[PDB]
Amino acid sequence: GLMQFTLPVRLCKEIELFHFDIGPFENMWPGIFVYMVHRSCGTSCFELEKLCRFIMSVKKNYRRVPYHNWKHAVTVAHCMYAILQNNHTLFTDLERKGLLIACLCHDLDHRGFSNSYLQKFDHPLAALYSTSTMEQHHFSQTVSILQLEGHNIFSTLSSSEYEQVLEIIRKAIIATDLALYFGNRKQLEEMYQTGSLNLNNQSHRDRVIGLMMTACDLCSVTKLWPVTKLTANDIYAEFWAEGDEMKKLGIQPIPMMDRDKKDEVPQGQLGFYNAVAIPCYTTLTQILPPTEPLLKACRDNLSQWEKVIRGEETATWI
Ligand SMILES: O=C(Nc1nc(CN2CCCCC2)cs1)c1nc(C2CC2)cnc1Nc1cncnc1
Ligand SMILES: [Mg+2]
Ligand SMILES: [Zn+2]
Repeated sequence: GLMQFTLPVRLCKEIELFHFDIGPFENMWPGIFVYMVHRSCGTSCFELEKLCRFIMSVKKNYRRVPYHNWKHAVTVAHCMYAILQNNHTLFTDLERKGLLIACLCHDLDHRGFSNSYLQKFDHPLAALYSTSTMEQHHFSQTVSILQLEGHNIFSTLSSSEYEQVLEIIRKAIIATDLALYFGNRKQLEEMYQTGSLNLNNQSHRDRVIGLMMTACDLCSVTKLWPVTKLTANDIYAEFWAEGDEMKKLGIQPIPMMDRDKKDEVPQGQLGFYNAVAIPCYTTLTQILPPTEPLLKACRDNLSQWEKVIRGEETATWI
């Protein structure tokens, strides 16, 4: 009850910053998460013993893939921590509880393959869930772990608070399907500019939490350049394996996924920053001004990719 998590000084200070990298010591990531829950939520939010058991079953259900792994889960949860700590008074008690858990669980049992690949493969999950295929699976795995004996971290909530928090987690996890992000951001753009955006309107809060989930999910493009560049390598290791799997189904993959087209990566990163990431952090920053550092860091990384194209610097891995 009086048992705080404390980090070394460098981490205690840098964990507050948006561009924090959780480091290469896997055994420290659970304590980093619990530190963030304790400071974001309270030391009373969860029973420590149940939270620790929950965290360790979540870790076990992330696979050893290059990018959609346990390190990504914790990284996405940290970006949510930093957004919540910079916007203290905007979010409900149930939202603080739900959203860190949503981020930790948002890619549970990811196999390193896109929704597209599962549908072309004719995977059974593509018959069970016709849209947002992996994201419905991630939510389903979250509910499974929550129902394991001793894993119910929400056990002290009323029946209606429990339904509400699981509904926050379901929408937050579904929102990480980037297919849904484009229309969500367009609507948030119109709402903000015509001045109809209303944080008391539940359907408005839902849209804003969705955009927060996209922002946290993509946050590897908001790190210092050496982190972003080395993380780009991991996500392309997945993209290229999926492309290989498309060639095995007799389908030419898109270039992003074609390892014979490594030369096209710098230009593909430009399209990704201009079409997805910069617009995401731009609209986030309009709704939640204290999240501006994410936009600034994203613009810094677009500028490094522009330098890569002008040959003023390299990748190696390209
Ligand atoms: O590059 C990415 N996606 C990419 N998408 C393309 C294709 N492009 C998209 C925009 C419009 C034109 C077509 C190229 S790279 C990417 N995607 C995700 C999620 C959407 C799956 C997460 N992180 C990504 N990159 C990254 C870079 N550096 C560090 N960490 C992550
Ligand atoms: Mg995902
Ligand atoms: Zn993710």
